[PDB]
This record gives sequence, structure tokens and C-alpha cells, in this order.
Amino acid sequence: HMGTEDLKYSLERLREILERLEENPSEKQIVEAIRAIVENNAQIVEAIRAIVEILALIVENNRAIIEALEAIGGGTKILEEMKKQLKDLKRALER
Amino acid sequence: HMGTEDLKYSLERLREILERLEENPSEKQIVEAIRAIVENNAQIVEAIRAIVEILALIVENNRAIIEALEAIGGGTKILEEMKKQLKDLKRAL
Amino acid sequence: HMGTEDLKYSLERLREILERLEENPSEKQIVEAIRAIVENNAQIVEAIRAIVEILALIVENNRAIIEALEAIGGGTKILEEMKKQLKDLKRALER
Repeated sequence: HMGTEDLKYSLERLREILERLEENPSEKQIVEAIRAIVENNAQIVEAIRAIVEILALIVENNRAIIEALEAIGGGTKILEEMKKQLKDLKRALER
Repeated sequence: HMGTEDLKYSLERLREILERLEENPSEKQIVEAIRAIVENNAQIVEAIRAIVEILALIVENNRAIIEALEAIGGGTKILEEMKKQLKDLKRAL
Repeated sequence: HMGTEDLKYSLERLREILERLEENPSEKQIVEAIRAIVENNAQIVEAIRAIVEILALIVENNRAIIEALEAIGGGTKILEEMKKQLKDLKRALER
């Protein structure tokens, strides 16, 4: 559940409120548009959090993949490179 | 990065618009600032959806990698882990 | 991680500003909300840039992985698919 549907929904409601604001500006409509922006930003944060969670799972999957390759046995150099890349991916996500 | 430069540009434009709004908060300038915010957020939604598509492509690539490892290395404990991880990834996307 | 905590808090600050905006939708409160929206967006852009970079690193890691598989098992039909997938991923990251 990446939540892209509700992210899109929140953008469309914001667009509708913007059109009404453009046609008949007022304090009421400015507040309504800012409230819609906040709701759209809320869905953006949720989508970003869900993405970051998937990234962590992918990196864990690659960790297991690289362990399988080590077990099979292979070139020293390529294994060292893959491990270093994995190390940097872990660091990036832990930052 | 992919479209990051466009997002960076749109952000700098918002900062410029904000500075003009701060010294001239007219109704018209407020509406134009809000217009720019929406246009920027539309770009963000687009970039997020593009990221999600790449995540699906990565996960399909890892599915193939794990199949390749099964054919070469056989049935291992580590193979069991990879399949479980992959199943969760496919379910979560 | 990856700034998600800062994004969540930034959203909370926006909501609090919106509460006071609804209380008195003066120009000062409107500009305060818009200034906070821009600051929040700056963090969103930064989070998306960090995400895109991790994506490229993961593709780089998968490229090394497939390099290792070819060195271990030689040419295979699954290797053909994986290299076409990599190229498509590399193309997606440019566009």
C-alpha cells in the first residue's frame, strides 16, 4: 500500500480549491487552499515514509543476495565491491 | 538525478515568490504564491509516482536475480530468506 | 530515518500554524503559513533527492551482482533478462 491513490486524491481536491480561489479570491478561500495544501503535504510525507521503508527492505534483500554469492564462491574483487556498496547503502538509510 | 533539477528549480522559484510576497502581501500576490505551491506539489506527486515505478522495476530485477541464484546455488537457508523478503516486497508494492 | 522524523515534525508545525490562521486569517498569519509551506517543501525536495540517489546506488549494486552472476554461471537466458532489466532501469533513472 504505497498510498499513491490518496496522494493523487489530495492533489485533485487542492486543484479544485485553487480554481475557486482564482475565480473569487477571499480570506475564506485562501484559508481553504492552505488547509488543502497541508492535507496534500500530509499525503506526501506518508508516501515518502512508505518509500523509505521499501528502500530498507530492498537493501536487506540485496544483503541476502550478496551473502548467497559469497557462499557460492566467486571473485574476491567483485565481492569486495558489492559489500562496500551495500555498506554505503546501509549508511545512507541510517542517516 | 531524475527530475531533481526541476524540483530544485521550482523550490528556488517558490523562495523568490515568497520574498516578494513578504514585502507585498497583496491578495493577488497571495493567490499567485498559492498557484506556484500547487504547481510545485503537482511536480512532487509526479516524482513520487515515478520513484514508485522504479521500485517495482528494481523488485522485478531482484526476483530474476533470486531465480538465477536458485539455479546456481540450489536450495539453501539463504534462498528461503530471499524468497520471503521478495514476497513481502511484491506484496508491499 | 532519511529525515522522515523532521518531515513529520514539519507537518505538525504546519497544522499548528493553520489552527492560528483559522483563528485570525490576517496577512501576517497567511504569510507565516506560506513561509512554512516553502520550508516544508525544501525538506521534501531534499528527501526526494536522497531517495533518487539511493535508487541509483541500488541499481549500481544490482549491476555488480549481475556481473558476479555472469562470472560464476556464465551466459544464461536469465542473464539476458536481467541485463535488459538493468538497461531499462538505467534508462528510467535518466528520464
